Amino acid sequence: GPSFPEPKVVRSQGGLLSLKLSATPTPLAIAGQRATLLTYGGSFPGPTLRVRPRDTVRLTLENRLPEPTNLHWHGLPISPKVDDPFLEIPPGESWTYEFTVPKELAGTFWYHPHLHGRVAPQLFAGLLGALVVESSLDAIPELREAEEHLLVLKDLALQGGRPAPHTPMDWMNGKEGDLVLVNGALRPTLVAQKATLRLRLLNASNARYYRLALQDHPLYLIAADGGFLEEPLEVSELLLAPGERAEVLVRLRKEGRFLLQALPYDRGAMGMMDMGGMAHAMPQGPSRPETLLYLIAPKNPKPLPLPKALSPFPTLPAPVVTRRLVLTEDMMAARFFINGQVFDHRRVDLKGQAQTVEVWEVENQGDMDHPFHLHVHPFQVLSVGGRPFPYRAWKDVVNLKAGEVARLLVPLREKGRTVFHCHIVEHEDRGMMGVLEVG
Ligand SMILES: [Cu+2]
Ligand SMILES: [Cu+2]
Ligand SMILES: [Cu+2]
Repeated sequence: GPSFPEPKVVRSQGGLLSLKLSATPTPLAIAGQRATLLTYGGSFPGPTLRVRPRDTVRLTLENRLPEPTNLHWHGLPISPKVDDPFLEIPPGESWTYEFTVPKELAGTFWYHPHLHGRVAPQLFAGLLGALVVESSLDAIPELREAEEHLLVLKDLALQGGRPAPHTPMDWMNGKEGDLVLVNGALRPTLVAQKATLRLRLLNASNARYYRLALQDHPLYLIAADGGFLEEPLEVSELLLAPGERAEVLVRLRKEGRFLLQALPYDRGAMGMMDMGGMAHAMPQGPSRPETLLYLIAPKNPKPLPLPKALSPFPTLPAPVVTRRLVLTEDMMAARFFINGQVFDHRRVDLKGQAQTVEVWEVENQGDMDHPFHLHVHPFQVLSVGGRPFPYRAWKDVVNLKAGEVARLLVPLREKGRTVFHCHIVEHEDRGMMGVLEVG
């Protein structure tokens, strides 16, 4: 097949994407070995769904797992009666998700389980896939003529031909694997045919971070989690926390081989040490560097000019309330809290008003990085750690290092009951989640 593996794409037809997926244990070949993973549609990653604004999506999920499951349409501003974080599909049963893609929407989104207490093992085992919303902006020459690829960044560990089980330390840290894969492949080669690449990036890992850097090249950020930036932003590296997405343009500068790497990054994961009676927690330190793929540039590359503008960011109404959400940890108990509480599906934690704007101040008072995710209502990051954000774009995950405060502008869209949580999904399963009701 093609040198660069990417998930199979399913496109809407005549305004309708109608599809049956099964969640199923699936034998397959992965990184040169045979393993049984949990997949959607028989593949790892699951199929990429590619739609346009105002399309109808009709997705029937059949549960062929031994435990209940559901779907979270991560990043999609739709109703929480569709993107329902409390729904359980029992083993053997099916459920049809039907929604209309919002008119003002573009970017890379994804789907994965969200059944509280079971997310981390199900996602680690392989249950995830991407959803791409095409834009009329994709027709401007500087994007249309680029070579486009999706990169699903997800790691894995195998034991006895199956995903490795979670240990107690995994529930504390979030589980990372030794197989650091791109689209389920081990260090694939991308032989570029054009000098400009448009790369859609998705961190679908449980807990691993990707401090992205391409050898000898900057990256040009053109989209965040849930939409385009207003104009391209040149960066020397790009950190992608669990659940985040980004789109970048790569402008290949000369012939040759360039490594795309995940550079060392210390997210605050912990180990245990005994040095003379004391048996106490100790920082794991930064991750070891990983090569994600080999990028081969074509002959005499002459990249396209960058687009001068992308999409103007909406002017938001003035906000009507400020919220403060504080994250804390009990590492040795593997318990995680928001404003001193663990998740309770019966307890509403915040009550807001549809079509108003709120300011959310999220403060990480723990020692680990925590990537904070809000369902249903995309937000604008104003600042993190007291530093103003260098662009305007819709996001739905924001990473917080130890001590940092994020100030978010949160327009409330669809009415109903939804959730916010850490997207180190082990921390969500262990309690770091709360309930927002919009009325
Ligand atoms: Cu998610
Ligand atoms: Cu969620
Ligand atoms: Cu967390």
